[PDB]
Amino acid sequence: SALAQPPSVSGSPGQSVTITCTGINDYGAAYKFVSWYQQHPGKEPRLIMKNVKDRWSVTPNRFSGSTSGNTASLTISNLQSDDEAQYFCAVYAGGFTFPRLGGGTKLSVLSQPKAAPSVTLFPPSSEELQANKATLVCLISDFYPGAVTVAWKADSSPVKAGVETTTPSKQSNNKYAASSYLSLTPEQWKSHRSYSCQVTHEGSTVEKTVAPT
Amino acid sequence: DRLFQSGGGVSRPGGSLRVNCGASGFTVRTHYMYWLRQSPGKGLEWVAFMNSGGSVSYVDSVRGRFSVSRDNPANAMVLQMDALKIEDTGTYYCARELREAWYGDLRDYSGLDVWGRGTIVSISSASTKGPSVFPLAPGTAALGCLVKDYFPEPVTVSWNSGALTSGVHTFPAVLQSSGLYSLSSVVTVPSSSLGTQTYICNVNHKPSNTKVDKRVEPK
Repeated sequence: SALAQPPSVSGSPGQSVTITCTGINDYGAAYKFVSWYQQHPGKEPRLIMKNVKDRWSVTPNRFSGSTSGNTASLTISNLQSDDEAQYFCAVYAGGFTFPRLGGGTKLSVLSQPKAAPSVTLFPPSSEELQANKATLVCLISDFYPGAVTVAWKADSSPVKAGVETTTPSKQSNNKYAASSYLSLTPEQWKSHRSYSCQVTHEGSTVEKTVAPT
Repeated sequence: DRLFQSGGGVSRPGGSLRVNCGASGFTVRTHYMYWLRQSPGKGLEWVAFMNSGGSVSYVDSVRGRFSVSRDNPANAMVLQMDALKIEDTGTYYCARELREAWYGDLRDYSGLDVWGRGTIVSISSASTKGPSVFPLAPGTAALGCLVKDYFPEPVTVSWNSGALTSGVHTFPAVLQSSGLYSLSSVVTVPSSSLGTQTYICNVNHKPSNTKVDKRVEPK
Protein backbone atom coordinates (compact mmCIF):
# COMPACT_ATOMS: atom_id res chain seq x y z
CA SER A 1 0.00 0.00 0.00
CA ALA A 2 0.81 3.66 0.52
CA LEU A 3 3.51 5.53 2.42
CA ALA A 4 2.38 7.75 5.29
CA GLN A 5 2.77 11.55 4.91
CA PRO A 6 1.06 14.29 6.95
CA PRO A 7 -1.81 15.74 4.89
CA SER A 8 -0.50 19.24 5.57
CA VAL A 9 2.43 21.05 7.13
CA SER A 10 2.89 24.78 7.49
CA GLY A 11 5.80 27.05 8.31
CA SER A 12 6.63 30.75 8.47
CA PRO A 13 8.59 32.46 5.68
CA GLY A 14 12.32 32.32 6.37
CA GLN A 15 11.95 29.26 8.64
CA SER A 16 12.45 25.61 7.70
CA VAL A 17 9.89 22.77 7.57
CA THR A 18 10.29 19.00 7.29
CA ILE A 19 7.86 16.80 5.40
CA THR A 20 8.06 13.21 6.62
CA CYS A 21 7.40 9.96 4.76
CA THR A 22 7.00 6.80 6.86
CA GLY A 23 6.64 3.13 5.97
CA ILE A 24 9.65 2.83 3.69
CA ASN A 25 10.66 -0.59 5.04
CA ASP A 26 7.23 -2.17 5.18
CA TYR A 27 7.99 -4.28 2.08
CA GLY A 28 11.38 -5.96 2.34
CA ALA A 29 14.96 -5.18 3.26
CA ALA A 30 16.24 -4.30 -0.22
CA TYR A 31 17.82 -0.86 -0.47
CA LYS A 32 15.11 1.77 -0.96
CA PHE A 33 15.50 4.64 -3.44
CA VAL A 34 13.52 7.61 -2.09
CA SER A 35 12.34 10.32 -4.50
CA TRP A 36 10.40 13.54 -3.84
CA TYR A 37 8.09 15.36 -6.25
CA GLN A 38 6.72 18.91 -6.09
CA GLN A 39 3.40 19.85 -7.67
CA HIS A 40 2.05 23.39 -7.79
CA PRO A 41 -1.74 23.76 -8.04
CA GLY A 42 -2.92 23.30 -11.61
CA LYS A 43 0.53 22.03 -12.71
CA GLU A 44 2.18 18.63 -13.23
CA PRO A 45 4.59 17.12 -10.70
CA ARG A 46 8.32 17.82 -10.88
CA LEU A 47 11.14 15.60 -9.63
CA ILE A 48 12.97 17.46 -6.83
CA MET A 49 15.19 14.98 -5.12
CA LYS A 50 16.50 11.42 -5.45
CA ASN A 51 18.22 8.86 -3.21
CA VAL A 52 16.92 10.57 -0.03
CA LYS A 53 19.28 13.56 -0.20
CA ASP A 54 20.60 14.00 -3.79
CA ARG A 55 19.12 17.22 -5.24
CA TRP A 56 17.73 17.07 -8.78
CA SER A 57 18.64 19.69 -11.45
CA VAL A 58 18.00 23.28 -10.32
CA THR A 59 16.54 22.32 -6.95
CA PRO A 60 18.19 24.90 -4.64
CA ASN A 61 20.39 24.16 -1.67
CA ARG A 62 17.19 24.87 0.29
CA PHE A 63 15.77 21.38 -0.40
CA SER A 64 17.57 18.64 1.52
CA GLY A 65 16.60 15.10 2.47
CA SER A 66 17.55 12.82 5.33
CA THR A 67 16.44 9.35 6.35
CA SER A 68 15.88 7.11 9.38
CA GLY A 69 15.48 3.78 7.63
CA ASN A 70 11.67 3.74 7.97
CA THR A 71 11.08 7.52 7.70
CA ALA A 72 12.53 9.72 4.97
CA SER A 73 12.45 13.49 5.37
CA LEU A 74 12.46 16.45 3.00
CA THR A 75 13.63 19.67 4.69
CA ILE A 76 12.98 23.03 2.99
CA SER A 77 14.88 26.00 4.43
CA ASN A 78 14.42 29.74 3.87
CA LEU A 79 10.76 29.00 3.25
CA GLN A 80 9.19 31.31 0.67
CA SER A 81 5.94 31.70 -1.23
CA ASP A 82 7.05 29.61 -4.24
CA ASP A 83 7.40 26.62 -1.91
CA GLU A 84 3.59 26.39 -1.53
CA ALA A 85 2.82 23.14 -3.32
CA GLN A 86 1.95 19.49 -2.83
CA TYR A 87 4.86 17.16 -2.07
CA PHE A 88 4.87 13.41 -2.80
CA CYS A 89 7.47 10.92 -1.67
CA ALA A 90 8.12 7.74 -3.63
CA VAL A 91 10.08 4.60 -2.82
CA TYR A 92 11.48 2.24 -5.43
CA ALA A 93 13.55 -0.94 -5.00
CA GLY A 94 14.52 -3.86 -7.20
CA GLY A 95 11.44 -6.04 -7.69
CA PHE A 96 8.78 -3.34 -7.37
CA THR A 97 6.48 -3.08 -10.35
CA PHE A 98 5.34 0.43 -9.41
CA PRO A 99 7.15 2.73 -6.99
CA ARG A 100 5.23 3.14 -3.75
CA LEU A 101 3.70 6.62 -3.49
CA GLY A 102 2.95 8.63 -0.39
CA GLY A 103 -0.38 10.34 -0.13
CA GLY A 104 0.91 13.88 -0.54
CA THR A 105 1.53 16.78 1.82
CA LYS A 106 0.07 20.23 1.21
CA LEU A 107 2.77 22.74 2.22
CA SER A 108 1.49 26.15 3.34
CA VAL A 109 3.70 29.22 3.83
CA LEU A 110 1.94 31.24 6.53
CA SER A 111 1.38 34.83 5.44
CA GLN A 112 -1.01 35.44 8.35
CA PRO A 113 -1.82 33.82 11.69
CA LYS A 114 -3.53 30.44 11.77
CA ALA A 115 -7.33 30.52 12.08
CA ALA A 116 -9.47 27.61 13.22
CA PRO A 117 -12.47 26.61 11.06
CA SER A 118 -16.06 27.35 11.92
CA VAL A 119 -18.23 24.34 11.02
CA THR A 120 -21.98 24.16 10.36
CA LEU A 121 -23.68 20.83 9.62
CA PHE A 122 -27.22 20.68 8.24
CA PRO A 123 -29.39 17.52 8.27
CA PRO A 124 -31.39 16.49 5.19
CA SER A 125 -34.50 18.59 4.74
CA SER A 126 -37.89 16.90 4.85
CA GLU A 127 -38.54 18.39 1.41
CA GLU A 128 -35.51 16.56 0.01
CA LEU A 129 -36.42 13.39 1.91
CA GLN A 130 -39.85 13.59 0.30
CA ALA A 131 -37.99 13.45 -3.03
CA ASN A 132 -36.37 10.16 -1.90
CA LYS A 133 -32.96 11.80 -1.44
CA ALA A 134 -30.86 12.84 1.54
CA THR A 135 -27.91 15.26 1.65
CA LEU A 136 -25.89 16.16 4.74
CA VAL A 137 -24.24 19.56 4.32
CA CYS A 138 -21.05 20.44 6.17
CA LEU A 139 -19.95 24.05 5.67
CA ILE A 140 -16.42 25.01 6.72
CA SER A 141 -15.29 28.60 6.88
CA ASP A 142 -12.81 31.19 8.14
CA PHE A 143 -9.76 28.94 8.39
CA TYR A 144 -6.11 29.55 7.59
CA PRO A 145 -4.02 28.07 6.06
CA GLY A 146 -6.20 26.63 3.30
CA ALA A 147 -5.82 22.92 4.07
CA VAL A 148 -8.43 20.70 5.75
CA THR A 149 -9.21 17.00 5.99
CA VAL A 150 -12.91 16.07 6.16
CA ALA A 151 -14.08 12.70 7.44
CA TRP A 152 -17.66 11.50 7.91
CA LYS A 153 -18.97 8.92 10.36
CA ALA A 154 -22.21 6.97 10.52
CA ASP A 155 -22.74 6.42 14.21
CA SER A 156 -19.08 5.73 14.99
CA SER A 157 -17.79 4.00 11.89
CA PRO A 158 -16.16 5.86 8.97
CA VAL A 159 -18.06 6.48 5.72
CA LYS A 160 -16.30 6.93 2.38
CA ALA A 161 -19.00 6.44 -0.25
CA GLY A 162 -21.21 9.37 -1.17
CA VAL A 163 -18.79 12.05 0.08
CA GLU A 164 -18.05 15.11 -2.09
CA THR A 165 -15.61 17.71 -0.71
CA THR A 166 -14.39 20.93 -2.32
CA THR A 167 -10.84 22.14 -2.49
CA PRO A 168 -10.55 25.13 -0.13
CA SER A 169 -10.85 28.51 -1.81
CA LYS A 170 -9.99 31.96 -0.55
CA GLN A 171 -12.76 34.09 0.97
CA SER A 172 -12.87 37.88 0.68
CA ASN A 173 -11.54 38.16 4.26
CA ASN A 174 -8.42 36.20 3.14
CA LYS A 175 -9.28 33.05 5.09
CA TYR A 176 -10.61 29.94 3.32
CA ALA A 177 -13.90 28.10 2.85
CA ALA A 178 -14.82 24.54 1.98
CA SER A 179 -17.91 22.36 1.70
CA SER A 180 -18.42 18.63 2.13
CA TYR A 181 -21.59 16.82 1.15
CA LEU A 182 -22.63 13.31 2.18
CA SER A 183 -25.29 11.83 -0.10
CA LEU A 184 -27.41 9.10 1.49
CA THR A 185 -30.61 7.27 0.85
CA PRO A 186 -33.42 8.26 3.23
CA GLU A 187 -33.32 4.70 4.57
CA GLN A 188 -29.62 5.11 5.44
CA TRP A 189 -30.28 8.43 7.17
CA LYS A 190 -33.21 7.22 9.31
CA SER A 191 -31.65 3.81 10.05
CA HIS A 192 -28.63 5.25 11.89
CA ARG A 193 -28.43 6.97 15.26
CA SER A 194 -26.37 9.91 14.01
CA TYR A 195 -24.03 11.13 11.30
CA SER A 196 -20.95 13.22 11.96
CA CYS A 197 -18.81 15.63 9.99
CA GLN A 198 -15.24 15.81 11.29
CA VAL A 199 -12.90 18.61 10.19
CA THR A 200 -9.15 18.38 10.84
CA HIS A 201 -7.03 21.53 10.53
CA GLU A 202 -3.40 21.92 11.66
CA GLY A 203 -3.66 18.87 13.89
CA SER A 204 -6.92 19.99 15.58
CA THR A 205 -10.43 18.65 15.00
CA VAL A 206 -13.97 20.04 15.03
CA GLU A 207 -16.82 17.51 14.95
CA LYS A 208 -20.50 18.27 14.39
CA THR A 209 -23.18 15.59 14.74
CA VAL A 210 -26.81 15.41 13.58
CA ALA A 211 -29.51 12.78 14.21
CA PRO A 212 -32.77 12.03 12.35
CA THR A 213 -35.46 14.07 14.09
CA ASP B 1 13.84 15.67 -22.72
CA ARG B 2 10.12 16.50 -22.99
CA LEU B 3 6.80 14.66 -22.86
CA PHE B 4 3.66 16.16 -24.44
CA GLN B 5 0.08 14.94 -24.27
CA SER B 6 -3.19 15.29 -26.14
CA GLY B 7 -6.60 13.63 -26.21
CA GLY B 8 -8.75 12.82 -23.22
CA GLY B 9 -12.03 14.68 -22.99
CA VAL B 10 -15.56 13.82 -21.92
CA SER B 11 -17.42 10.53 -22.14
CA ARG B 12 -20.49 8.88 -20.69
CA PRO B 13 -20.02 5.83 -18.49
CA GLY B 14 -19.16 2.86 -20.67
CA GLY B 15 -17.70 4.99 -23.47
CA SER B 16 -14.14 5.24 -24.76
CA LEU B 17 -11.37 7.85 -24.80
CA ARG B 18 -7.69 7.92 -25.70
CA VAL B 19 -4.73 9.87 -24.28
CA ASN B 20 -1.52 10.32 -26.26
CA CYS B 21 1.98 10.78 -24.87
CA GLY B 22 4.87 11.76 -27.14
CA ALA B 23 8.55 12.38 -26.40
CA SER B 24 11.27 14.69 -27.67
CA GLY B 25 14.93 14.15 -26.90
CA PHE B 26 14.57 10.40 -26.36
CA THR B 27 12.54 7.45 -27.64
CA VAL B 28 9.61 6.07 -25.62
CA ARG B 29 10.39 2.59 -26.94
CA THR B 30 13.74 2.39 -25.11
CA HIS B 31 12.70 3.85 -21.72
CA TYR B 32 10.67 2.99 -18.60
CA MET B 33 7.32 4.73 -18.86
CA TYR B 34 4.36 5.28 -16.56
CA TRP B 35 0.77 6.43 -16.66
CA LEU B 36 -0.73 8.07 -13.59
CA ARG B 37 -3.96 9.83 -12.75
CA GLN B 38 -5.18 12.23 -10.10
CA SER B 39 -8.79 12.69 -9.06
CA PRO B 40 -9.48 16.40 -8.41
CA GLY B 41 -8.12 17.65 -5.10
CA LYS B 42 -6.61 14.19 -4.42
CA GLY B 43 -3.28 12.39 -4.79
CA LEU B 44 -1.38 10.63 -7.54
CA GLU B 45 -2.26 7.01 -8.24
CA TRP B 46 -0.75 4.56 -10.70
CA VAL B 47 -2.47 3.44 -13.91
CA ALA B 48 0.09 1.49 -15.97
CA PHE B 49 3.81 0.80 -16.35
CA MET B 50 5.72 0.05 -19.57
CA ASN B 51 9.29 -1.15 -19.19
CA SER B 52 12.03 -0.51 -21.74
CA GLY B 53 11.34 -3.91 -23.29
CA GLY B 54 7.70 -3.00 -23.83
CA SER B 55 5.87 -5.21 -21.35
CA VAL B 56 2.95 -3.38 -19.76
CA SER B 57 1.64 -3.85 -16.20
CA TYR B 58 -1.75 -2.45 -15.14
CA VAL B 59 -3.23 -1.64 -11.77
CA ASP B 60 -5.99 -4.10 -10.93
CA SER B 61 -8.88 -1.65 -11.26
CA VAL B 62 -8.12 -0.88 -14.93
CA ARG B 63 -6.84 -4.23 -16.24
CA GLY B 64 -9.14 -5.46 -18.98
CA ARG B 65 -10.47 -1.93 -19.59
CA PHE B 66 -7.34 0.13 -20.30
CA SER B 67 -4.55 -0.82 -22.67
CA VAL B 68 -1.26 0.93 -23.45
CA SER B 69 0.35 0.58 -26.86
CA ARG B 70 3.46 1.93 -28.53
CA ASP B 71 3.08 4.25 -31.52
CA ASN B 72 6.68 4.11 -32.73
CA PRO B 73 6.27 6.29 -35.88
CA ALA B 74 5.00 9.10 -33.58
CA ASN B 75 7.60 8.25 -30.91
CA ALA B 76 4.68 7.96 -28.51
CA MET B 77 2.61 5.68 -26.34
CA VAL B 78 -1.18 5.71 -26.18
CA LEU B 79 -3.55 5.02 -23.31
CA GLN B 80 -6.72 3.50 -24.79
CA MET B 81 -9.54 3.73 -22.22
CA ASP B 82 -12.63 1.59 -22.81
CA ALA B 83 -15.62 0.82 -20.58
CA LEU B 84 -15.07 4.07 -18.72
CA LYS B 85 -16.45 4.43 -15.18
CA ILE B 86 -17.14 7.41 -12.94
CA GLU B 87 -14.04 6.48 -10.90
CA ASP B 88 -11.84 7.07 -13.99
CA THR B 89 -12.39 10.86 -13.93
CA GLY B 90 -9.18 12.77 -13.40
CA THR B 91 -6.11 14.33 -14.90
CA TYR B 92 -3.87 11.72 -16.54
CA TYR B 93 -0.08 12.03 -16.67
CA CYS B 94 2.60 10.14 -18.51
CA ALA B 95 6.13 10.13 -17.15
CA ARG B 96 9.59 8.79 -17.89
CA GLU B 97 11.55 7.10 -15.11
CA LEU B 98 15.38 7.05 -15.07
CA ARG B 99 17.10 3.98 -13.66
CA GLU B 100 20.37 2.04 -14.01
CA ALA B 101 19.88 -1.74 -13.98
CA TRP B 102 22.11 -4.53 -15.31
CA TYR B 103 19.96 -7.61 -16.01
CA GLY B 104 17.35 -7.47 -13.22
CA ASP B 105 19.87 -6.00 -10.77
CA LEU B 106 19.06 -2.34 -10.10
CA ARG B 107 22.27 -0.34 -9.51
CA ASP B 108 20.80 3.19 -9.31
CA TYR B 109 17.39 4.86 -9.47
CA SER B 110 16.58 8.50 -10.10
CA GLY B 111 12.78 8.56 -10.38
CA LEU B 112 10.23 10.13 -12.70
CA ASP B 113 12.28 13.05 -14.05
CA VAL B 114 10.15 13.90 -17.13
CA TRP B 115 6.37 14.50 -16.91
CA GLY B 116 3.73 15.48 -19.38
CA ARG B 117 1.50 18.39 -18.42
CA GLY B 118 -1.58 16.27 -17.98
CA THR B 119 -4.78 15.55 -19.83
CA ILE B 120 -8.26 16.05 -18.39
CA VAL B 121 -10.65 13.08 -18.51
CA SER B 122 -14.27 13.54 -17.41
CA ILE B 123 -16.67 10.62 -17.15
CA SER B 124 -20.12 12.05 -16.63
CA SER B 125 -23.79 11.52 -17.34
CA ALA B 126 -24.57 15.23 -17.16
CA SER B 127 -26.31 17.69 -19.44
CA THR B 128 -27.96 21.06 -18.91
CA LYS B 129 -30.09 20.68 -15.80
CA GLY B 130 -31.77 23.13 -13.44
CA PRO B 131 -31.11 22.81 -9.71
CA SER B 132 -33.34 21.48 -7.00
CA VAL B 133 -33.42 24.04 -4.17
CA PHE B 134 -33.89 22.82 -0.62
CA PRO B 135 -34.31 24.89 2.55
CA LEU B 136 -31.68 24.54 5.25
CA ALA B 137 -33.77 25.34 8.30
CA PRO B 138 -32.21 27.67 10.96
CA GLY B 139 -28.76 35.15 19.54
CA THR B 140 -28.13 34.58 15.84
CA ALA B 141 -29.27 31.66 13.70
CA ALA B 142 -27.91 30.25 10.44
CA LEU B 143 -30.37 29.33 7.71
CA GLY B 144 -29.63 28.55 4.12
CA CYS B 145 -30.42 27.12 0.71
CA LEU B 146 -29.01 23.93 -0.74
CA VAL B 147 -28.77 24.27 -4.54
CA LYS B 148 -28.33 20.70 -5.73
CA ASP B 149 -27.53 18.94 -8.99
CA TYR B 150 -27.25 21.58 -11.68
CA PHE B 151 -25.18 21.85 -14.87
CA PRO B 152 -23.31 23.72 -16.16
CA GLU B 153 -22.02 26.54 -13.94
CA PRO B 154 -22.97 29.08 -12.76
CA VAL B 155 -25.92 29.72 -10.46
CA THR B 156 -26.33 33.05 -8.71
CA VAL B 157 -27.89 33.41 -5.26
CA SER B 158 -29.33 36.42 -3.48
CA TRP B 159 -31.50 36.72 -0.38
CA ASN B 160 -34.73 38.75 -0.22
CA SER B 161 -34.05 40.10 -3.74
CA GLY B 162 -30.81 41.61 -2.51
CA ALA B 163 -32.22 43.53 0.46
CA LEU B 164 -30.36 41.08 2.73
CA THR B 165 -26.60 41.10 2.15
CA SER B 166 -25.00 41.30 5.58
CA GLY B 167 -24.19 37.89 6.98
CA VAL B 168 -24.54 36.12 3.59
CA HIS B 169 -22.05 33.41 2.65
CA THR B 170 -22.49 31.60 -0.70
CA PHE B 171 -19.97 28.76 -0.88
CA PRO B 172 -18.12 27.63 -4.00
CA ALA B 173 -19.88 24.76 -5.73
CA VAL B 174 -18.79 21.13 -5.50
CA LEU B 175 -18.35 19.26 -8.78
CA GLN B 176 -19.76 15.85 -7.93
CA SER B 177 -18.75 12.51 -9.42
CA SER B 178 -22.04 12.57 -11.34
CA GLY B 179 -20.64 15.54 -13.27
CA LEU B 180 -23.25 17.82 -11.66
CA TYR B 181 -22.63 20.77 -9.37
CA SER B 182 -24.07 21.60 -5.95
CA LEU B 183 -23.60 24.57 -3.68
CA SER B 184 -25.07 26.06 -0.53
CA SER B 185 -25.75 29.62 0.53
CA VAL B 186 -26.16 30.36 4.23
CA VAL B 187 -27.09 33.59 6.02
CA THR B 188 -26.74 34.51 9.69
CA VAL B 189 -29.73 36.42 11.10
CA PRO B 190 -30.94 37.65 14.49
CA SER B 191 -32.90 34.82 16.06
CA SER B 192 -35.52 37.36 17.18
CA SER B 193 -36.23 37.97 13.49
CA LEU B 194 -37.24 34.35 12.85
CA GLY B 195 -40.96 33.92 12.31
CA THR B 196 -41.48 37.67 11.76
CA GLN B 197 -38.97 38.39 8.99
CA THR B 198 -39.42 36.33 5.83
CA TYR B 199 -36.27 34.76 4.38
CA ILE B 200 -36.19 33.82 0.68
CA CYS B 201 -33.19 32.72 -1.35
CA ASN B 202 -33.36 33.74 -5.01
CA VAL B 203 -31.56 31.14 -7.08
CA ASN B 204 -31.02 31.74 -10.79
CA HIS B 205 -29.50 29.19 -13.21
CA LYS B 206 -29.54 30.92 -16.59
CA PRO B 207 -28.09 27.92 -18.56
CA SER B 208 -31.39 26.08 -17.91
CA ASN B 209 -33.70 29.13 -17.73
CA THR B 210 -34.63 28.20 -14.15
CA LYS B 211 -35.37 30.68 -11.37
CA VAL B 212 -36.26 29.52 -7.86
CA ASP B 213 -37.42 31.60 -4.89
CA LYS B 214 -37.46 29.35 -1.82
CA ARG B 215 -38.94 30.54 1.46
CA VAL B 216 -36.79 29.11 4.26
CA GLU B 217 -38.85 28.66 7.36
CA PRO B 218 -37.95 27.76 10.96
CA LYS B 219 -38.61 24.09 11.77
